[PDB]
Amino acid sequence: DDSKPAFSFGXXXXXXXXAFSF
Amino acid sequence: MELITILEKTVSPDRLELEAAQKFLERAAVENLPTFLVELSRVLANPGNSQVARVAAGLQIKNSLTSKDPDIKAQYQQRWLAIDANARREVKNYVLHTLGTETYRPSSASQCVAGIACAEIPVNQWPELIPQLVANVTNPNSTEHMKESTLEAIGYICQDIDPEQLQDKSNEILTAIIQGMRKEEPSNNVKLAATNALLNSLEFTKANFDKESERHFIMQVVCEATQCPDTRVRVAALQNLVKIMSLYYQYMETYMGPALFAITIEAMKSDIDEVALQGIEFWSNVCDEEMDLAIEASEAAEQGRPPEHTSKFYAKGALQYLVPILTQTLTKQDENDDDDDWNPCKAAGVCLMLLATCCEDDIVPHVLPFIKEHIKNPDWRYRDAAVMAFGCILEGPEPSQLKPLVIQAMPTLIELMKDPSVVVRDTAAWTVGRICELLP
Repeated sequence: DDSKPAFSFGXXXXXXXXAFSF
Repeated sequence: MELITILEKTVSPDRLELEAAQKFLERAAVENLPTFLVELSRVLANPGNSQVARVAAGLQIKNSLTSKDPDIKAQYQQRWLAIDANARREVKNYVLHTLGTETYRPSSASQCVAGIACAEIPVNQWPELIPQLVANVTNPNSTEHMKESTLEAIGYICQDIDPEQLQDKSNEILTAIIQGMRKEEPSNNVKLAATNALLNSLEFTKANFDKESERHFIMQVVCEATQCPDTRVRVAALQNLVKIMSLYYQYMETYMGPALFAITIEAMKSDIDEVALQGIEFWSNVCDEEMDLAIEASEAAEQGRPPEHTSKFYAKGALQYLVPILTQTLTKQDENDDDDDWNPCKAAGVCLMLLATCCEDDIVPHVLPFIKEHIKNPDWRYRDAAVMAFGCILEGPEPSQLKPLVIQAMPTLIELMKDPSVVVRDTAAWTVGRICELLP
């Protein structure tokens, strides 16, 4: 197994759109 | 008598059995509480014990650390805080060990953890608890049962403890919670527990939603969870989408069109009530929001200044899609009564009414066609629908716009009052009872 990292909520970085995804 | 044995007699079918076990365990708590809490907590911890006993034990701990009655709850929490610290450290451990060592699904440990964290986190007497649990979820070598047991405990704490008491530890909890929801997470049992804890964590996560970066990530994980084939998840996933719509309307313009709209609309159409009910709930919240917004707007107009926040009139916009779906749901009415009973129908009614008071104007024209077409329908269901649909829009639209339609429909309406169907008869009574009370 080379299992997934982990997104950390804390220290991050806040004529058409590049909207949203799934 | 081993404790195991008495714990077991609390489920016995014999009424005497039940009695004994109950008084014996009641005196124990009031006469040997520290010891009692330790033994019990030891039972709960041993995988060698029966689901029955392990569970009974857990309950006895919960029932000694909390109540539904606020006055007793504090009393108990005080009674605990005043017990020997070691005894409470001993108990705090067996409990916390149990996580991940339970066969049965509803974790009997989770309740215990919350029931103590609720009395100790506020007086900083158990600072290891949060970082610990957070780890059980984030350690990759963690078993599924570990991650589930823990995510459930996080959820209960998030639910029974004041959100202010966790605002300083949001980030950690949010990470652990979102970890259990990632697409990559295998077990849906975990994905469920994680999504259920996220629902109670929205209150103290404001910081995170305000940061475009992070929020953008949360909506992804939530949205993808509404796809999970395990309905149980799909529901809780939408539950968050609803609660969010309420707390963060302003940030929604990014997700609304490219995803949320499609999700919630399909949602209102699934044959699965549990699901449909959530889709409906969603928009009913958009309305409450956009109405409060229109009011805030009407108030800033009388101050010569732009309003703080602004509506995007989503409801008014989805009106063409919502109405036909709602009116049709007024067809799926449960014959033998679900009187007050909340089903997709009763809800689709309340919703239509909310729409009417939220778009006093644009509503009437989308509903009317349905009313006219099915008011004289053979099927009592579609008929009742038309009758209900009409009575729904009677509040909100300008009186002047309604009066003509009322009068030109009063004939067939009053007649429906004595319609063969017993359901159309009550509905027709209500609609007429409204055409009065609302406009003489």
